[PDB]
Amino acid sequence: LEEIAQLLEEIAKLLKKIAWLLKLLEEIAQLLEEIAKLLKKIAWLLKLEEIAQLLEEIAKLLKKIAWLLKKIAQLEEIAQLLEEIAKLLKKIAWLLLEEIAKLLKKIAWLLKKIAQLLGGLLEEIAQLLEEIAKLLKKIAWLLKK
Repeated sequence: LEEIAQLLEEIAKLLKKIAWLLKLLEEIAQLLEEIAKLLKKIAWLLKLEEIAQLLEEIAKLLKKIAWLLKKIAQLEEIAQLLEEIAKLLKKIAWLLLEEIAKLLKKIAWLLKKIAQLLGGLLEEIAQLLEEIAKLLKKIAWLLKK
């Protein structure tokens, strides 16, 4: 309950940093790995078992994005990976807490927009990530209540 909420607020903090770094692809990749580790902890606490499996799949997808970013420092595939994460978030919302489920679907929508922006604007993506961080912070607030 409260533990999972604290791990969500930590992810939001890491997303806000990523948005600021978008203006150092190597540093963002490291943060995405941290977010994946936090997602693994949330999955462990839940178990329940279905949502945990889906969160683990999202963690691996973020790891793939991180390895893709490290390769760029040394895009279209990242977009497809983000769309997969969105489809997984919507699946988690379908299982869930109606208010929290709606905030997840909204996060999935914004995640789809970021994927679209990757096809073409870096400033817009940073704003989208900050909106997602706010929505995650909101979900954590409902968990503590």
